[PDB]
Amino acid sequence: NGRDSNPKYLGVKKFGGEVVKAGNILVRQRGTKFKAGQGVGMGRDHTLFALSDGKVVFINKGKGARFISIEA
Amino acid sequence: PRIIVKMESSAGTGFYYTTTKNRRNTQAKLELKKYDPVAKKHVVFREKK
RNA sequence: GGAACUGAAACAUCUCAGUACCUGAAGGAGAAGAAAGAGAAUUCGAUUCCGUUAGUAGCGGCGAGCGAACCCGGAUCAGCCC
RNA sequence: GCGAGCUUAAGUUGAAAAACGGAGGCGGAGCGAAAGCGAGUCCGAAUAGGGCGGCAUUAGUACGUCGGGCUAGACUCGAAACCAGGUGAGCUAAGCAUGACCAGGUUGAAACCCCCGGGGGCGGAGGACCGAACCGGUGCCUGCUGAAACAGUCUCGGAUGAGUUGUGUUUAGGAGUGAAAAGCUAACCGAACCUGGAGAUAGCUAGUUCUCCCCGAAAUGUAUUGAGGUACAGCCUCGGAUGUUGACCAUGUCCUGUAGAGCACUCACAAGGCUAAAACCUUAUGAAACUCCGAAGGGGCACGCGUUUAGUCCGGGAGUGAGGCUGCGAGAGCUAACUUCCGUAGCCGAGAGGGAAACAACCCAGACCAUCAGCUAAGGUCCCUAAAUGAUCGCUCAGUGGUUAAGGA
RNA sequence: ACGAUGCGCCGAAAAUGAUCGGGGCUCAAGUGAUCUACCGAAGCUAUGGAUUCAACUCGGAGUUGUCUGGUAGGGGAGCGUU
RNA sequence: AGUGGACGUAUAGGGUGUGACGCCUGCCCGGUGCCGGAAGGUCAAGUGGAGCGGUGCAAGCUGCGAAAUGAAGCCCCGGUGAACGGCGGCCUAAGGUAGCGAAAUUCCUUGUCGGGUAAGUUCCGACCUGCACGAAAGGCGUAACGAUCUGGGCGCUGUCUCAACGAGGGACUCGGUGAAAUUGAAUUGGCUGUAAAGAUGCGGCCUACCCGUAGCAGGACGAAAAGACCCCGUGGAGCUUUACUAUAGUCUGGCAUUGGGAUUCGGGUUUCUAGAAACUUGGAUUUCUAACCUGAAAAAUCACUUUCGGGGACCGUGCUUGGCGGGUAGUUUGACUGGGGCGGUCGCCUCCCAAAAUGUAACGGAGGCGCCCAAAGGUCACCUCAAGACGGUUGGAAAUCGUCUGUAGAGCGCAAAGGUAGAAGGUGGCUUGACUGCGAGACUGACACGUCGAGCAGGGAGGAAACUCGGGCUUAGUGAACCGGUGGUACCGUGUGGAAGGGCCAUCGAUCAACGGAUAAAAGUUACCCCGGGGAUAACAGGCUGAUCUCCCCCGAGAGUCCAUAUCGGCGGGGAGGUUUGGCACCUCGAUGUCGGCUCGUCGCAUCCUGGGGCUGAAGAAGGUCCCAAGGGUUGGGCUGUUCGCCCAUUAAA
RNA sequence: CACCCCCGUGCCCAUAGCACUGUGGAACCACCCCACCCCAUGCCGAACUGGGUCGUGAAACACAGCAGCGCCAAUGAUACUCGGACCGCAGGGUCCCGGAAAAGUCGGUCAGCGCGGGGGUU
Ligand SMILES: [Mg+2]
Ligand SMILES: [Mg+2]
Ligand SMILES: [Mg+2]
Ligand SMILES: [Mg+2]
Ligand SMILES: [Mg+2]
Ligand SMILES: [Mg+2]
Ligand SMILES: [Mg+2]
Ligand SMILES: [Mg+2]
Ligand SMILES: [Mg+2]
Ligand SMILES: [Mg+2]
Ligand SMILES: [Mg+2]
Ligand SMILES: [Mg+2]
Ligand SMILES: [Mg+2]
Ligand SMILES: [Mg+2]
Ligand SMILES: [Mg+2]
Ligand SMILES: [Mg+2]
Ligand SMILES: [Mg+2]
Ligand SMILES: [Mg+2]
Ligand SMILES: [Mg+2]
Ligand SMILES: [Mg+2]
Ligand SMILES: [Mg+2]
Ligand SMILES: [Mg+2]
Ligand SMILES: [Mg+2]
Ligand SMILES: [Mg+2]
Ligand SMILES: [Mg+2]
Ligand SMILES: [Mg+2]
Ligand SMILES: [Mg+2]
Ligand SMILES: [Mg+2]
Ligand SMILES: [Mg+2]
Ligand SMILES: [Mg+2]
Ligand SMILES: [Mg+2]
Ligand SMILES: [Mg+2]
Ligand SMILES: [Mg+2]
Ligand SMILES: [Mg+2]
Ligand SMILES: [Mg+2]
Ligand SMILES: [Mg+2]
Ligand SMILES: [Mg+2]
Ligand SMILES: [Mg+2]
Ligand SMILES: [Mg+2]
Ligand SMILES: [Mg+2]
Ligand SMILES: [Mg+2]
Ligand SMILES: [Mg+2]
Ligand SMILES: [Mg+2]
Ligand SMILES: [Mg+2]
Ligand SMILES: [Mg+2]
Ligand SMILES: [Mg+2]
Ligand SMILES: [Mg+2]
Ligand SMILES: [Mg+2]
Ligand SMILES: [Mg+2]
Ligand SMILES: [Mg+2]
Ligand SMILES: [Mg+2]
Ligand SMILES: [Mg+2]
Ligand SMILES: [Mg+2]
Ligand SMILES: [Mg+2]
Ligand SMILES: [Mg+2]
Ligand SMILES: [Mg+2]
Ligand SMILES: [Mg+2]
Ligand SMILES: [Mg+2]
Ligand SMILES: [Mg+2]
Ligand SMILES: [Mg+2]
Ligand SMILES: [Mg+2]
Ligand SMILES: [Mg+2]
Ligand SMILES: [Mg+2]
Ligand SMILES: [Mg+2]
Ligand SMILES: [Mg+2]
Ligand SMILES: [Mg+2]
Ligand SMILES: [Mg+2]
Ligand SMILES: [Mg+2]
Ligand SMILES: [Mg+2]
Ligand SMILES: [Mg+2]
Ligand SMILES: [Mg+2]
Ligand SMILES: [Mg+2]
Ligand SMILES: [Mg+2]
Ligand SMILES: [Mg+2]
Ligand SMILES: [Mg+2]
Ligand SMILES: [Mg+2]
Ligand SMILES: [Mg+2]
Ligand SMILES: [Mg+2]
Ligand SMILES: [Mg+2]
Ligand SMILES: [Mg+2]
Ligand SMILES: [Mg+2]
Ligand SMILES: [Mg+2]
Ligand SMILES: [Mg+2]
Ligand SMILES: [Mg+2]
Ligand SMILES: [Mg+2]
Ligand SMILES: [Mg+2]
Ligand SMILES: [Mg+2]
Ligand SMILES: [Mg+2]
Ligand SMILES: [Mg+2]
Ligand SMILES: [Mg+2]
Ligand SMILES: [Mg+2]
Ligand SMILES: [Mg+2]
Ligand SMILES: [Mg+2]
Ligand SMILES: [Mg+2]
Ligand SMILES: [Mg+2]
Ligand SMILES: [Mg+2]
Ligand SMILES: [Mg+2]
Ligand SMILES: [Mg+2]
Ligand SMILES: [Mg+2]
Ligand SMILES: [Mg+2]
Ligand SMILES: [Mg+2]
Ligand SMILES: [Mg+2]
Ligand SMILES: [Mg+2]
Ligand SMILES: [Mg+2]
Repeated sequence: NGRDSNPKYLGVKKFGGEVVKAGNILVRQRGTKFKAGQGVGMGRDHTLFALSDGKVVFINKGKGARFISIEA
Repeated sequence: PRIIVKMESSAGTGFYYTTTKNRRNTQAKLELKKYDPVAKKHVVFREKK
């Protein structure tokens, strides 16, 4: 063994209560650990970036049912 | 040898070449797609070479 | 005739360098010199030396690095003979 | 100094003095790969960008000093080597020419001649024997700042041969010579000596001196024919600008899958009932790569509803890139190590002062200077040794105190 | 009689000479609990004194505050020799 | 040029290896070498120049440029061993002929038996199981020889038990002369502790009047040479080869020196009733003597002449071609690494570690990638998976159909984590957005790279539309830079116009996998070693630890007929000591001398003897075993360097 | 939001779901109804789908009861932990302050809020 692979510094890049420019990246994820609410659009590797400038808010009933909206 | 190859694709009238891998696998001869280079509209591309 | 350390953080091309060194000819100097040239204005008008153009052009495992010439400004300016 | 401009170089003329000398250099426009356009420009088929001017038009240039950089010995000393042209065979390694030397004793080959290959004579051969010179060094000892930079006593090898030795002479540097050790080549030969290239290179070592003030680190990350070295960050400092942006703490909010805890999936696993035993139920458990769950804390934002003083960028100079311990949390180890590797806090490095007998790390506490002044921290108060042989309820009669455990009493 | 426990006994052998730092300590100088009183540092306080910075005043000075452990290093003021 | 070989000439000269003499010297031509062959494969310059292009109005000039023909040499085919060699592992060209064998070769090893000694790791003779013998890198013998090595025996000895007495030269005392290595400074003790872990110098405690002198050799990690061992340096040098690169030398084709001619000519021209005389441009054998080389004669090397003699247009030399070329030369030969080597590893992806942010090491624990898919894409539309039970045709535990349960227990191309049931899974229709030009904004990184990305243009594709497309559910499927190939484009293109060449856009060439990648191009060895450094780092020794080692204790199964504990103590547990093999890397690489012996010793006690005890399966005696006890004592020899161990022969005991 | 009830479509996002079950009927919805063709089944008008009344609330669906199941879930007490301060040689553990689960019990629920329309008491 003695093998390993680079860190992928994934996360909630922008936490609810953070104003965001358009195109800011807010969550990094392997998949849909977050499912993108209103105003946000999710990319190829399933990072989801805000489309509209404003505050970031978490809709989060959880269990795969967590969504990131942006409010203007 | 190799299996898959990087084939080229010249336009009708021949200005361009898009180049992408096919594969001698299922594609035993066929190579006919399309794209837009010098002319406005996308034109037929014979990816034989 | 012609180095090698050395640099290239190794090392062959490269550089170190036509350096060091050996050998020949000669003088108070020597060399060179009176355009089958530079050069791109149909200009220049022997040779040598300084400033500059200029680290420009360019050469280079296009790497380490190596590097002009013309224009122009001065020092000195004689062209003579087969 | 002059300033939207600033200034010479070579030289020329003077020199107890400096002036002339505009060739030339820098600023003035940028974009582009370039043609080339031009406050615009490249990409492109037009519109999205990059660099750039407007705007803050940030003023440049010739000198002087100084901080750095470059190139050249480039802070000083220090290689083993490499190359060039020489000097050396008067030592030694061989050759050649020519001369010389080897006491003495022992043995008795052929050949030659007689009696029958054998006996006798005779003869005087030998890389023969012994042993002096001489040549050589076999073993111990002595000598070991020697009598001597290789010897001495004693012992030993040869000693007519492949011998010793004089003179003269030839052969040398990757070259000679070598009955072959890489031996000898002028007392250090796996490539002599001298002069030179030449201050070779040296990522390696050591060394780098007058004083005071102020600030003050790093031993981390990534990259590397890289690991004891460098590049760029990280951290230090000096100046300019900015102007609380810092920092702790509080509120609000969001994100997390550890401790714990649980079996709901995966692996495991404990007693039974049930049954063609997988499955199933009651009961019972462990889990870094298991999670129905899940804190404490922790990170980002916003505020400051509150105390504080740092921060940010831009320009000059750095060094550091070997860490050490302790406590907590893990891995590796044997739940070893003054072990090794990470996270984290503090000390040490760079830290003096009191305590811990002594003692970088522990506990107390950050030394501007002076005092034969006062309160305290940790730690202490019998004598050493500063300070209650303090007070009150006990506990242990073991010197336990002043070195462990399973286990026994 | 099994039990909880507080302090102790045994368990308990290493190499030059012993020891809690020593003396000595139960007629506490051991101990657990409380409470004082003092010793005790270059920490803090007092008086004097000077630098770093910063405000505040007059054409470095002086006041008030504050700061001053220090390796590589960066900066600054100065002393000595030809 | 000249010399040596050699004023020698195959009974001689050169090289290589065996190494008198004796009997001898087996097998294997596969590779390598070499010697022959030389049907065919390939192979340079040169001869040829068909064609492809520029540039000019053109004549012409000019850049490339094939086919065929071109030597040696290599591939191919024989052979060669007193050529390099090979003659073994529960197919290779073969597999060991004689002879020898525990060897100078034997690891296990002190092999087994015998010999010799009281005792024999040695030695000798047999045996053979030859780790890992062997036939001219010679095998088996050999008389004689050896300052050769090994074992034995005689002889005599101070080698020794075990030393004594004597001599002389020192050594010591006095007078004369009088150095040296060394040297931080010294007002320089013992223990025990402590500190970088071996203290005169720090702590406590003990001891010690000042100073000499003759002695000894424990300490001052004493002295001496900035460790010759080990590691490091993108140090060095010597040596090696099928590392790389060249190259003296050497072989080979063509051109010149270099020429007449006959002879066969694939061919040239004007020549003539498909044709041949003048004639060749050459090639080829063959031959010739003026070039040249060489030799003999009064004139030694050289020149002349030579009635002369031989070779001969070759040989030698100049240029150029291609091959051979460790003989020479200049160099390359990676790093991490609980010391170097060996093994392993070097880039990208997944998980745990990673301590609920991101991040985080290890030669820590697990596994994947160097691709795929013309549809496994885009879009539009449509289906729902495991598994179980009941029932069923050839099948039955599990083919296939049928019902019931069925937030998933399936699937997702490969590894896993996330994710997923309104789909990313499955199945069709259409087509290529697997587009060109851009990139607001962020994530991430020291850089450099990397990730995601709304929306705009031109134009597509699917859908009735909203809309979705600039690749795949996601995360691996990858290499800057240089130097070049291919297609466009029309920017530079040196006087001008062109072209040669260059630039740009596209694309291709990389286990450069040591994966940020030193060159286009590179292996060993050093014990003949050299330098510079390191206690940054091994071998010793001390230290820390104590796995392993040594010891004790608890339990108690059984053994002990009986009876656990007179003794012994399974399977398990607890400690101690620091003597073993270690680990670790702390002081020491400007030096800490290392194993065994000898000489001196002193200490512990886990006690071999001796002394005092308890219990005993203790009648007695001799014992066993435990307790207290460190005063003293603890033998001599054979074997081996040994420690050890074995043995001889004794002991209170060894 | 006059009172109920139906069809649909949201918010919510198992305290709403399962099962047992009863009411429902041409009003709404639902099966049945036929198929050459629109349109379709990798076979079947089962599914889409096109043409409709009877019939029937069977099934599905809506709505009520329902605490067997699931779903939620205290308090209390711990586990653990931020800071402080300690002991054990060690594995380990204690104390002060404050934050504080998970599991279980107690107990809670077969929901809760809109919007448009259709038909009822005519
Ligand atoms: Mg491993
Ligand atoms: Mg170099
Ligand atoms: Mg070199
Ligand atoms: Mg010169
Ligand atoms: Mg000269
Ligand atoms: Mg002269
Ligand atoms: Mg701008
Ligand atoms: Mg200046
Ligand atoms: Mg400076
Ligand atoms: Mg600089
Ligand atoms: Mg030097
Ligand atoms: Mg003799
Ligand atoms: Mg004899
Ligand atoms: Mg000799
Ligand atoms: Mg003799
Ligand atoms: Mg030399
Ligand atoms: Mg040589
Ligand atoms: Mg010598
Ligand atoms: Mg030099
Ligand atoms: Mg480093
Ligand atoms: Mg830097
Ligand atoms: Mg800020
Ligand atoms: Mg703030
Ligand atoms: Mg746990
Ligand atoms: Mg954390
Ligand atoms: Mg505000
Ligand atoms: Mg700076
Ligand atoms: Mg480091
Ligand atoms: Mg560390
Ligand atoms: Mg372990
Ligand atoms: Mg350590
Ligand atoms: Mg270490
Ligand atoms: Mg330091
Ligand atoms: Mg400090
Ligand atoms: Mg201190
Ligand atoms: Mg202490
Ligand atoms: Mg003290
Ligand atoms: Mg110290
Ligand atoms: Mg200190
Ligand atoms: Mg310490
Ligand atoms: Mg304390
Ligand atoms: Mg006081
Ligand atoms: Mg106190
Ligand atoms: Mg007192
Ligand atoms: Mg106990
Ligand atoms: Mg009292
Ligand atoms: Mg007081
Ligand atoms: Mg005080
Ligand atoms: Mg003070
Ligand atoms: Mg004052
Ligand atoms: Mg300070
Ligand atoms: Mg201070
Ligand atoms: Mg200071
Ligand atoms: Mg031999
Ligand atoms: Mg034997
Ligand atoms: Mg032997
Ligand atoms: Mg032999
Ligand atoms: Mg025997
Ligand atoms: Mg034998
Ligand atoms: Mg042989
Ligand atoms: Mg022999
Ligand atoms: Mg003899
Ligand atoms: Mg001899
Ligand atoms: Mg003998
Ligand atoms: Mg005597
Ligand atoms: Mg005497
Ligand atoms: Mg005297
Ligand atoms: Mg005298
Ligand atoms: Mg100690
Ligand atoms: Mg210590
Ligand atoms: Mg002392
Ligand atoms: Mg002292
Ligand atoms: Mg002595
Ligand atoms: Mg050294
Ligand atoms: Mg050395
Ligand atoms: Mg080398
Ligand atoms: Mg040659
Ligand atoms: Mg050639
Ligand atoms: Mg070589
Ligand atoms: Mg290495
Ligand atoms: Mg993390
Ligand atoms: Mg680290
Ligand atoms: Mg899909
Ligand atoms: Mg888009
Ligand atoms: Mg579009
Ligand atoms: Mg359409
Ligand atoms: Mg092209
Ligand atoms: Mg390269
Ligand atoms: Mg790398
Ligand atoms: Mg030598
Ligand atoms: Mg050192
Ligand atoms: Mg060390
Ligand atoms: Mg050691
Ligand atoms: Mg050892
Ligand atoms: Mg020393
Ligand atoms: Mg010494
Ligand atoms: Mg005892
Ligand atoms: Mg006794
Ligand atoms: Mg008895
Ligand atoms: Mg004894
Ligand atoms: Mg509670
Ligand atoms: Mg608190
Ligand atoms: Mg805490
Ligand atoms: Mg609490």
